[PDB]
Formats: sequence, structure tokens, C-alpha cells
Amino acid sequence: MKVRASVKKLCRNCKIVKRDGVIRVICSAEPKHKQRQG
Amino acid sequence: AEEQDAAALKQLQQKSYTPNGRVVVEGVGNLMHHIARCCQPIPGDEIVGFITQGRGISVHRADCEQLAELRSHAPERIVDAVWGESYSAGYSLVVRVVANDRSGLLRDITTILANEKVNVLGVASRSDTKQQLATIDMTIEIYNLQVLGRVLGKLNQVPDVIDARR
Amino acid sequence: MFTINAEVRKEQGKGASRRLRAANKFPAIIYGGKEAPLAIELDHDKVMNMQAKAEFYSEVLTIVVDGKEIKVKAQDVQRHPYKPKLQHIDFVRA
Amino acid sequence: MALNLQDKQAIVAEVSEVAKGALSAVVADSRGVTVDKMTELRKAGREAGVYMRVVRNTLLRRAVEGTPFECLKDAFVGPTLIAYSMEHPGAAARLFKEFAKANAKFEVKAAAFEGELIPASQIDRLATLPT
Amino acid sequence: MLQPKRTKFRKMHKGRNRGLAQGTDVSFGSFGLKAVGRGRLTARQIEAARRAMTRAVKRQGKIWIRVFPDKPITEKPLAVRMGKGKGNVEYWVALIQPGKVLYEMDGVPEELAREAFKLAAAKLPIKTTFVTKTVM
Amino acid sequence: AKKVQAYVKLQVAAGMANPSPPVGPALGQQGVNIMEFCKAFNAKTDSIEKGLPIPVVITVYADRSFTFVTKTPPAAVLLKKAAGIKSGSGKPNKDKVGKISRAQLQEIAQTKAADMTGADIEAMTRSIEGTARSMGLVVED
RNA sequence: AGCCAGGAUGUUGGCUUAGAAGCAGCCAUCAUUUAAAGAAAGCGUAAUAGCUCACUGGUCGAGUCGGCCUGCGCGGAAGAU
Ligand SMILES: [Mg+2]
Ligand SMILES: [Mg+2]
Ligand SMILES: [Mg+2]
Ligand SMILES: [Zn+2]
Ligand SMILES: [Zn+2]
Repeated sequence: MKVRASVKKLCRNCKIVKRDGVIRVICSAEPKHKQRQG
Repeated sequence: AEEQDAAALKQLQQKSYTPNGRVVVEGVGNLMHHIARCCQPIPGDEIVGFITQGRGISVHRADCEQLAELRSHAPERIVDAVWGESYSAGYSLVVRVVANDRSGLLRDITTILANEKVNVLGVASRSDTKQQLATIDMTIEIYNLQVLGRVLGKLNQVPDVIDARR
Repeated sequence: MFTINAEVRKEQGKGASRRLRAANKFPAIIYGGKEAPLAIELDHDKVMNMQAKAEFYSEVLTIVVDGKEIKVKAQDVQRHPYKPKLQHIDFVRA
Repeated sequence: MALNLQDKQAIVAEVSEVAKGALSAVVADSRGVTVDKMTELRKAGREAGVYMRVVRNTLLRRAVEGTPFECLKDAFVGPTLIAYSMEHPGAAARLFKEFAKANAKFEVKAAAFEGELIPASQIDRLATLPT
Repeated sequence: MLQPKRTKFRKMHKGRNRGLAQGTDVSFGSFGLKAVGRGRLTARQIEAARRAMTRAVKRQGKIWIRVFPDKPITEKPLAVRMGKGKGNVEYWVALIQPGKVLYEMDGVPEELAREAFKLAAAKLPIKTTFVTKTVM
Repeated sequence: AKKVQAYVKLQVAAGMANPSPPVGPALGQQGVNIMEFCKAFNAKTDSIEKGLPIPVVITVYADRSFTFVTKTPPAAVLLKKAAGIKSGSGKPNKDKVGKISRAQLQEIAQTKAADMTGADIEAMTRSIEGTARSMGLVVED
């Protein structure tokens, strides 16, 4: 889990999603890519 | 800093280094000649020799601008020819290498130039103020066109080098 | 080619202009030839849309105002400094 | 895909083709190949040239839209994957059974070779043709 | 770094940065990086931006740097009290109003240019928006 | 006719029997032996000409040997002895290296017509021309 | 948008390289059979191969796509009795 001010779709398989009012990149293709806003 | 040091060392080395079948003009070998610096033919796509008043003949490489001018002025001094038997040494390649100047690019370039079997006769060097573009002309000596090509390729391979030509 | 709908301004001045801008309009003016200058408002968005093309700038445009199809070329435009907007337009009659 | 005009043009072309012809057949490459594309197309080429379009575009409002103009019975073929093959030279040519043959010799399926229209026929392996 | 080669005066007053820019249009190039945000671009920042954008483009197509850091900003050293005259010029700045086109760019695709200007924008301390060479 | 089992076009000049440096591991990657590409390979090669690369289908079945049918050599190697110059691309538009006429190209085309997947010969000819252009030879129409 | 197929031929375009076969890169970047298929967008190989994509036809039956405009909001946002 990266936790950034800036979360971004790092590939096409990266998907932005808001959970508990928290922007999160979640990616099936690469688990490095998964992020959080914090 | 290390890179800079390396570059300096390379330069020093170059300096230290610095410190007749060749061209058969028109079916008669052993003619007093020399390669012109306007464009320096090796195994080039044909050559032409301007019969000078002093210092014999100046070989120009065929389809040169200076040579064309000379022809226009007076055609009778010019003589078309073959590139002889290929002189054992076959010297004279100036290679202009344009590159983006970071802290340790020139050094890298120098390093790459070394190791390869090339006699570095001179290295002209400057950083252009139009951007931060390091530009360098290596007066080098080598035995074939293929070899030159290989060298060029190698130079290119160092990714900071933008373009490398004569 | 381009039919622009214009209305004559009852109030001219800085404040008036500002107000117009706020209400999604903007002041323009027509001039040229023997006729007097005619200061109008223009509905902004439409004008903006029109002026995305160079056709608009080149060609003669029809400003309709009080039932008069005035044939004018756009002469000079004041764009807003840091926003995709139009402060004001000048129109020369062709 | 391009708007209105191109499609219309295509339709017109199709209609024209239909007008200059008679016998036809169907094919559905649900799991075909571009190698198997170059059997039917190749055959067509051999026969004459480019004219014979496979025109795979069997929409309810595209190829079926042009059907009211010439030969109304083809509207029922519309649904599912289909490619209409119109024939020009020779009245009732050999191209009807060709498809069937292809299907037989490795092409998964061929729209159940139901055929098109000469006596308003249906799924029949008609060997009787001019030869 | 961009800096005046010679000057009348070494030290300049703070002044103020109220108003909008004059250099508002994309004069030279095709695309422009227009400062929406008011502020002051230091020379260094500008240089960085240039590097970003040139790099981005890969030296394909020409770039302009419309703003020039012509105003010397002074500072006092640490553990220095308030009197003792005005401090020395540490760096040079360009006062940017809203509207100032900062960089222009041509000889590239639009998208590429935009990308370049994103990078450039990151470098800069002021909010910047993409603009185009408008007819008239 | 089955789909992709292990068929690939990969060999140098047909005259060069048993190519170990160029192909080597590639031709004997699967259970097919190195001995198959010399005796059987040069059987069909002697019927036409040597010194030209010609492709062939290598559908490797489980039962030792494989079925094969040779096709046609490329215009690439053809445009050297027939064309003239043996070089090509690098600087095509900046300066013309070589050039061929249309008639010659056309002539070249119809000999390959067995392998080509074309309806009309004209089409084939134009394809050939295009290829030539790509290679770096401006056609003299 | 899901779902089902194809995504070929000249061709391993040439060249340049040690090799380069859409894919170290460099340069042309065409035509063909075409419903459509880039001398190839990404992965992938020592290079081939292989796997996705663009593009295509069905399948399905209503809107969908992405700017730029501003309104309010979210994160960015950790301290001491
Ligand atoms: Mg939780
Ligand atoms: Mg006031
Ligand atoms: Mg907040
Ligand atoms: Zn990802
Ligand atoms: Zn010369």
C-alpha cells in the first residue's frame, strides 16, 4: 500500500475507488500499484 | 564529482596519445596528397582530388560542397579517382557527438570512446549556451567504415547522447 | 454565415459591463462607415462557440439586432486574461 | 464507424449487386479463420476477381433494410451471425455448395447451410445445377 | 539561470503584484502555459520548468520563455538583525500576474505539448493553465 | 487442415544444407531431428535454383516426420541480383539509393502467382511495387 | 459496457546488427485478400513462437462518451495538563 496525497491510475488495470471517503487505486494486474489517499 | 574526475582523466589520456598505397589518384599511385578537413573520406562513396599549387593533391570526398565550388571555378585541377589499396592505417574520422549535459555525461562518452580499438588523436569540447547541450568533436583514427559505424552505434547506445555523426 | 443574436444596451459603463459578464452575456460594439457606433450585448456562450473556428474571424457575420441583419466582420476581441471567456468584441461593418 | 452517408452508400452498392445476380448462399464464421477466409475469397478471385463481396453486416436495419427493394424473402435470414454472398457471372453458379464443402473440411459451422433464393428454397444440399 | 547581465541598480523595492499581465496571448508559438495564479517565478524555478518541458518534448519543436526574472530579491543572512541596510541579492524573480503566458511551444502535437506543460507546471509555484494560438 | 501445432517459417538460403549458425536450435527445438533439414530439404531445392531463401511449412506431428509444401522466395532477396544494388533502406527519401522500372516488377510478379493470395495479377504487381518502395527503391513508372 | 469469433497475405518490408522475424533500434510505413486486421499499442522470446489491443461482424436493446463551466464538498490535515 502506497499512501500518497496524490493517487493515480498507474496502468489501465488500476481502478480508482472511494471506500469510507478514501480514494484508493486498486489494481488486479499489479499489487504494487494499489494506493491510498493519506 | 567522480564522473568529472573520470572525464578529466580521459581527456588527459587523449592528450598524451596525441602527443603510400592509400589514395591512387587516377591509375597512378604515389602522388603527393592529403585528406581535406571539409569532409574527410575513408572508405567513402567515391573521392575527388583537387590538384593544389603547393602540397600536391587535396582529397575531398565525392559530392562535397567545397569540391563542387572548385569544379565550378575551374574543372581542370580536379581529378576523379579510387580510394587506392586501403591504407594500412586509413586514418581520419572526426565524430561530432551532440548530448544533453548532466553532471557526468562527457566523462561517460569519453569512457565509451576508450576501450574500443580507436586511436584518439584529438578531442574538441564545449557546452553550448543555447541550452545545456554538451557538443564534442573527436578527431580519431580507425581502419574501416564498418569499424566507424560500430563506434557510432556504441556511442548512441549511451542514452544521454542525442546524436553522433561526422 | 454566422447568425449572432444581439440586443442594444440600455446601460453602458464599467459596472454595467461587469453585470452583463456575470449574467452570461458580454458587451460588444459595431462600427464602420457612415453609420454611428452601435453598442450591444452578446449572449456569451454562443459567441464563444462560434469563435472556436477561424471561419468566424475571417468571414462576414450577421449580427441580428432589433430586426436588422447587420453584416459585420469581427475586428478585435478582448479575451479574459486567464479564463476561456470574452470580455468584449469589436465588429466592423462590411 | 462513419455516420449516415457511408452506410447508405454501402447499402446502395449491395442493392446494385443484388440486382445484377441471382443465386446466393450464407456463411457464419463463429469460429472461422483468416486462413479459411482465403478459401472462399480465393475461390471468388479464381472465378473472376474482387466483385464478389462477402459483406458480413447482417443487422436488422442494414443488410435487412436493403432486402425490401429486391427479393423480400431474405428478411428472415437477418438474425444471428450471417454473411451474404451474391453471385454475378453464370445463372446458378457452383458457389452454393462450395461453402458447404468448406464447412465439411474444417470450418466449425456455416450458418447450417440454409441457402438463399432461386425457387425460394431452404436447407437443401442441391447438387443439381448447370455444369 | 536567467538573470540580467547588467543592471542600473543592484537592489529593488518589493513593490506589489496587483493587476493582470500584458503578455497574455500565445504570441510566438502554438501552445502556451498561462499563469492563472498570481505570484513570483524565481529564475531557478523557470529553469526547472524549461528543463521539464524541453525534456518532455525531446528537443522536438521550439520553446519560448516569455517571463524573465528581472527583479532582484534580497535576503538577510541568519542571526542578522533588522537594521544594517537592505540585504544582498540571493536570487532573481519575475512577478507573474494572472494572464502571463510563461512558456510557449510549437513544433509538437497538442497532447505532447500539454504533457510537457504539466511537467513544467509542477515545477512552478503558481497555478497555470494550457492555452492556444487564437486567431485575433 | 489443423490450426497451430508448431508450424513456423524459419530458414536461410535453400542451397546452404544443414544451417547450424543461423537456424540451429530453432529448426530442432521440437522432437524433429537436425537430420531432417538436409536430405528432404534439398530434394525440392534441386528442382529449381540455389542461393535463395524459400519458406516451408513445419507442421510437427508426434510421429517423427512432418508434412511440408514449399511456397515461393521473397522479393527481398530477388531485388539484389535482378534489381542491381544489394543495399537499401537507411536514407530513402533524403537521397535515392536505387530504382526499378514498373515493367520489370510486373514481370517478377507473375512467376510468384502460385503462392500469392491475390485475385488479379495487377493487384499483386502493385503490392510488389509497394514492397519495393518500402525497401527503398522509387519506382520509375 | 459486457459476451462470442477473427485480428491474415507479399512478410523474416528492408536495413543495421552479434541477432532483430509488429516489438535493441533505424528508415520507409505501402498495397493486397478485405466484414476488418498498425509493416503494429502493451505484455512476451536468446530471436522465433505465444498472449492481449486497435480495427472488425455478430450478440444485446438505450443512451453513452469527455471536455470546460462554475456551486458546495472529500483527502492532502501529526503535539504535547
Ligand atoms: Mg475499514
Ligand atoms: Mg467599482
Ligand atoms: Mg479540505
Ligand atoms: Zn496496475
Ligand atoms: Zn571535402
